[PDB]
Amino acid sequence: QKYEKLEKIGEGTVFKAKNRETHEIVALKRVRLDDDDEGVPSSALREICLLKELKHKNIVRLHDVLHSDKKLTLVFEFCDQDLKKYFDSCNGDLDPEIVKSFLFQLLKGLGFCHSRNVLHRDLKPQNLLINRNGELKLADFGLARAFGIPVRCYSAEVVTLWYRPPDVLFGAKLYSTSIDMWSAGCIFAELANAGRPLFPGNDVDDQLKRIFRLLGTPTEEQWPSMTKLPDYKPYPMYPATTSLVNVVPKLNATGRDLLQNLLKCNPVQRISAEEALQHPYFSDFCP
Amino acid sequence: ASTSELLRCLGEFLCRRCYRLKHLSPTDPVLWLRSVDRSLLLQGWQDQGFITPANVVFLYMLCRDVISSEVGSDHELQAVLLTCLYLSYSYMGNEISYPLKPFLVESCKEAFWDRCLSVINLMSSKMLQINADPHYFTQVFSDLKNES
Ligand SMILES: OCc1ccn(-c2ccc(Nc3cc4nc(OC5CCNCC5)ccc4cn3)c(F)c2)n1
Ligand SMILES: [Cl-]
Ligand SMILES: [Cl-]
Ligand SMILES: [Cl-]
Ligand SMILES: [Cl-]
Ligand SMILES: [Cl-]
Ligand SMILES: [Cl-]
Ligand SMILES: [Cl-]
Repeated sequence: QKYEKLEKIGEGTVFKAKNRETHEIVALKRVRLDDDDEGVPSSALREICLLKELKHKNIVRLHDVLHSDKKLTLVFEFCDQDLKKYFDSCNGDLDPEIVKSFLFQLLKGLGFCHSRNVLHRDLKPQNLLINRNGELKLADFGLARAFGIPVRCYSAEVVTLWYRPPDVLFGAKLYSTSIDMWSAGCIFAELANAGRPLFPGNDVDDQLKRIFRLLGTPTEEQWPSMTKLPDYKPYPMYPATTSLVNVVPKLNATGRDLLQNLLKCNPVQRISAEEALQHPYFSDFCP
Repeated sequence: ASTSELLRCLGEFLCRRCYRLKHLSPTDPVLWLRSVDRSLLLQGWQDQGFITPANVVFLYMLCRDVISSEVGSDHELQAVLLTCLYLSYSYMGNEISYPLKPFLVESCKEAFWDRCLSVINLMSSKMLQINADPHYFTQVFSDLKNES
């Protein structure tokens, strides 16, 4: 009644819509409440609770929530596309300044989430919204959670396999903001090459081999707790000497240093969003 | 610190808050909550029980701001308590999602969903603060203990 649908964006199902009163363009996420597959509403209520408390220009803005028919409608700001479509539209080929702008905005949004005690836990190109003016927003807080109350464990079933860090692949019970910084590193590698996933494993074993094959297998010195993790098993010792130059050809030495700080296997050694924003990659004086 | 102790403290708190409910037992809220957690586990929606000391403190934080002194029937108390419990599972639970069925005791589903959105509008800031601010968590935990 309040909104006219213009077209389906994808799948809840998402629609481009117009406010019937104001005529502003928005994105509507419709969530069915008369569950066929029980559970969907639960994730939508968590997303609403978190986005109510996360108002930042680099986090998708929830304007309103409507309850009509047997459905919940989440009213979001409208964005032109996601990073997946953006890669398809430019042959996966980004200008180095767009690489830098997109990572900068992702880190600002992520930095804001972490400072508010929220883990995103689902960073991937489909969840990064892109506007024609070059704005980037972090979207989809369906797997996000508040942290701070000490607990036995979180779920180890978080992040799609290709964006999941080695501590979580080894079945770590607890993780910090470090989980999202690994995913941010994976996305940086996509921006800085041809928009293809850096570590496209078929399963947990293949995922760990692809990571260690590029970065080197962490030593007992680098990661003393590694061998004690619940699903630890011995991996081959791949050398730490393998060049990153051809894996991220859009990046100079400065960009490669920031990528290595994001892709630290030991979660305690991973750079924070706040530290990453202070990296010389983002200075006015960067080559 | 015991789950049993804090659940008792919650039950005693609800009997004192809801002064119109002359035949409410302080064991009734504990029975309603234990029943939901048991059902979700046995039906395989979760691998472990949700009800822990920290999650009872979180539930109590919701209950004390949401539940009216003027609740008119034990049924209405159960409906509002299970709405706060559903939101606790949704915000703090380790599984991605939880089904509606165990939390629904009303014939009007529309009223359940309206209450979800009302509680979120009131409580979403404190739901994050009790995580972000360990001093606030300790304050709420102390308050629950002092309800006995
Ligand atoms: O041509 C085919 C194609 C491929 C991609 N696009 C496309 C992508 C995004 C937008 N705009 C948009 C999307 C939104 N999505 C939201 O939530 C979803 C996020 C991902 N996980 C599921 C929940 C929230 C708010 C949103 C605001 N704007 C678009 F217009 C087209 N089109
Ligand atoms: Cl609007
Ligand atoms: Cl911009
Ligand atoms: Cl979203
Ligand atoms: Cl090893
Ligand atoms: Cl092997
Ligand atoms: Cl490493
Ligand atoms: Cl009565």
